[PDB]
Amino acid sequence: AVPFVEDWDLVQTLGEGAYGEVQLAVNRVTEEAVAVKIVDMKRCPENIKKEICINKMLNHENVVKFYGHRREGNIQYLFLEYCSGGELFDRIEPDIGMPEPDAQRFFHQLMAGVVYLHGIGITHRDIKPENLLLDERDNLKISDFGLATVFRYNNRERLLNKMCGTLPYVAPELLKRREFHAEPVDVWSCGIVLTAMLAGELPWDQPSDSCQEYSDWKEKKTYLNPWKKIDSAPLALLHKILVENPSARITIPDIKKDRWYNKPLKKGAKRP
Ligand SMILES: OCCNc1ncnc2oc(-c3ccccc3)c(-c3ccccc3)c12
Repeated sequence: AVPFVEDWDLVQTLGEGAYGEVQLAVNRVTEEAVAVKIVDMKRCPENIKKEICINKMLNHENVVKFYGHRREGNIQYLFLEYCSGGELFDRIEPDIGMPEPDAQRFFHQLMAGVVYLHGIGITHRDIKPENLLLDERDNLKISDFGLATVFRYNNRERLLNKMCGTLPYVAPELLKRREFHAEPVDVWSCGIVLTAMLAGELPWDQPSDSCQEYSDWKEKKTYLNPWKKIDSAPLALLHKILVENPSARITIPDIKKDRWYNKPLKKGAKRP
């Protein structure tokens, strides 16, 4: 009945990527703010159709909400939850990181999102601080399901063989093996995000034997740059996450049992 409720004003650009651009859209009547992902199909018709498909399945507090999609000619418009706090990346101070209580709360919320995704049989495949967005209250939301896929369907696990993600966040098995389980890969990337949050630096360019920094970690040289700035409790968790063998790697149910994970560190809202 409301005459102008369907109208949305494109106020400002939020960022320009490879697929296209993301714009801030504000409703004409309600003044509700949403983000619109603009992707040129004529300048990928395959990777975007799967992104919409996965987004349709998801409904969680730590996952960027999907409102709908419009197919105006060639351009695909993806209406998503606006996260005003920006990326977790910009909350990480270079070579220092962030306060340990902040990192723990972000990691808690990250695990909550990943648990949900894995429970519905989907893997993100590109977990990194650039893809972890913050809302008005600093709540973490997992974003960008353009590289995501189904790893469990009708209670049968499908092994992955496609190499994707981001090299510094990638698990060693996807560079080493033809086939690999989906879940430990996401777990590994979550560990690299934790390292970044607590040290303000990435441990290695890639998890390979040719990489000196990765070889030092396997040699347990925790006296070196990233690990020496972390602290024993969270480092002990990192020792369990960043395990080369994905079969010996800690699972999320066991991460929730970890000492540092359950260590009281963070207070609530400021007098509220
Ligand atoms: O879901 C992926 C689309 N991206 C977004 N989705 C949903 N909400 C968002 O808020 C942002 C954003 C918010 C505040 C400042 C800057 C960016 C962005 C944003 C857009 C482009 C590149 C990186 C981040 C964003």
